[PDB]
Amino acid sequence: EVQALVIDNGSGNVKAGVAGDDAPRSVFPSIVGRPRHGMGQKDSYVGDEAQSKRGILTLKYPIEHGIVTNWDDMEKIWHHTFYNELRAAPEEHPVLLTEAPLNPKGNRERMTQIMFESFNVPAMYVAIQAVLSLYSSGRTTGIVLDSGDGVSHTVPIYEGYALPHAIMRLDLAGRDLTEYLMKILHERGYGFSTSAEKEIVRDIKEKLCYIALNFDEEMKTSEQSSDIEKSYELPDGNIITVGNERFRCPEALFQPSFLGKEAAGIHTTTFNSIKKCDVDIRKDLYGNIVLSGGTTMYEGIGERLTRDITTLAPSTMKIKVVAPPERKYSVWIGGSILSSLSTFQQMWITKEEYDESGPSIVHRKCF
Amino acid sequence: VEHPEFLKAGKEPGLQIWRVEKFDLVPVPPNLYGDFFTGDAYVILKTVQLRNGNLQYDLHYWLGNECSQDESGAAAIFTVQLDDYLNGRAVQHREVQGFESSTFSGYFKSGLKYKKGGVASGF
Ligand SMILES: Nc1ncnc2c1ncn2[C@@H]1O[C@H](COP(=O)(O)OP(=O)(O)OP(=O)(O)O)[C@@H](O)[C@H]1O
Ligand SMILES: [Ca+2]
Ligand SMILES: [Ca+2]
Ligand SMILES: [Ca+2]
Repeated sequence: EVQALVIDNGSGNVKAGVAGDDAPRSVFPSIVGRPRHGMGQKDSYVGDEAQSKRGILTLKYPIEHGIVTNWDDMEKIWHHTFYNELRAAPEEHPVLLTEAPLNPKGNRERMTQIMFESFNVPAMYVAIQAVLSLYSSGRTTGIVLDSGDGVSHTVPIYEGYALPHAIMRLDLAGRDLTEYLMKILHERGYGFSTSAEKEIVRDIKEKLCYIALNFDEEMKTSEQSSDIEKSYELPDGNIITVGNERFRCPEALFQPSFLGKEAAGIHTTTFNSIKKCDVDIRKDLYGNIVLSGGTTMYEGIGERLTRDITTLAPSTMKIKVVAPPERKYSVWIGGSILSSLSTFQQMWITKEEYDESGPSIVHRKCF
Repeated sequence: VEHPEFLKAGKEPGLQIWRVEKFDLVPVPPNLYGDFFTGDAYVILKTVQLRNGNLQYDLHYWLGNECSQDESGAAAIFTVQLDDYLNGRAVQHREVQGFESSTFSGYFKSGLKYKKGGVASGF
C-alpha cells in the first residue's frame, strides 16, 4: 500500500516521484531565489516560480557540479519537493535519495541529518546515481558515462559496486555547452546574454544539435549545401536560423579546447577510466558502456563514441555503447525499481537507528 | 526478517531458478526448469561442491527479449544482493535471450526452451 518517495537531485534539474512508477511525476529546476534586499514577499521561491521572478530575486544553484554547496537552499528544495510538487508528507514515506560519485563523507551525513531531524522521515537510503543507471539498463557490470548540466562522470562498475580509484570527474557539462552555443551564435549577430535568453538557447540546443561522426569531414560537406541549416521560432514570434553550430556545440564534449579547457574529451576520459581497472574485467567494461543524463541525448553520440573508442582500444576488443531512450530519467528509474524490491524493505536506515547512531550511520548502511 | 528464498539459496549442490514477479523474487516450479518466458526475467544459481567442502556459486540473470525494464533491473539487483548474501563468492553472468553462454545453456540437458508471454510489469 504505502510506497516510498524517490528523489534524484541534480545540478540543474530535480527528478522526484513515487516508487513503482515507471517515471518521475515531477521535474523542475534546482534553483532558489530570495529577495536581493513588501507584502507576501514571500521569503524564498523555488523552481519555475523563481525563474518567473528574476527581477526581484538573486537566484542560486544549491548543487554545484553534482555536489551540494548550500544546505539552507538544499533544504528549501526538498521542502518544495515534498509539499508543493509531490504533495506527500515526508514523515509518512521512506525516502530514497541519490548522490554524485566521490561525494564527501560530510555531505552524506549532512543529507542524513536533515532527512531525520528536519523532515522527520521514518526511513532513508542514499544511492550512487550511476549505479542506479546501470541497474535500470539491466546490468551489474559495466561503465557508465553520466553527463548532465553541471558535471560529467565516468564510473566503472563490477558486480553491483563501483570502483572509486577508476572514477573520473569532468567539469564540462550541458550548461557549458549552452553558454558555448550563445557565444558562437554571435557569428550570426544574435545577441543572447540575459538569463532569460539563456533558457531559450538551451532549447535550441536540445532541439537541433547533433553529434557529427567525423567533425573535420562534416564541416566540409555542411559548408557546401544548405540542408544543415535549420530554422527556430523564438517565443516572440521571430524566426532565426542555425547551421553548423548544431554539431560545433556538442563537439566540446570531445574537444574541450573549444571552451578554453585543457581537459580531455569524454571518449578519452572513458578510455582512461577503463584502463585503471583490473585486466580481468576490461572486456565487460568495453562491451557495456552505458550512457545517462540529458547531455548524452545528442543524436548520433553512440556512433561517435563507438568508433572513437575502438581507435584507442585493442583491435580484438568488441565495443558496445548503449543509449537507452529513457536515459534522461535512467537514474530515477533505477531508484524507483530498487526501492520497490521486497528485499530492500530491510536495507532502509530507520529512525530508531539514527537516534542511536546519528548521521555517521549512513557510511555503514549505504554500501 | 529476511527473504525465505535467500535462506534457501546455495545450501545444497544443484540448480536453483527464480523468476522476477512484481518487484519480488519467486521460485520457479522444478518441473518447469528450462522453460523461460520471453517476456520475463529470471535468476539462476548453480551450486557446485568442492573438495574442501565449500560451495562454488555462479549467478546468471536471464533477460527475455520482451521483458520489461522493471523486471530486467530487478534481476540485476537481486543478483548483486544474492551475491552479497553469499559472502560475495559468486561470479555474476548477464545472459541475454539468443546470446546465452555455453555454460548457462549447458545447465539444461533437454535444452533451453522459450515460451511467449509472461507475468505483468510491476509498473
Ligand atoms: N535532447 C537533448 N539533447 C541534448 N541535451 C539535452 C537534451 N535534453 C536535455 N539536455 C541537457 O541535459 C541537461 C540536463 O540533464 P540532467 O537533468 O541529467 O542534469 P542534472 O542531473 O542536473 O546534471 P548533474 O549530472 O550535474 O546532476 C541540460 O543541461 C540539458 O541542456
Ligand atoms: Ca545528474
Ligand atoms: Ca513480464
Ligand atoms: Ca561475487
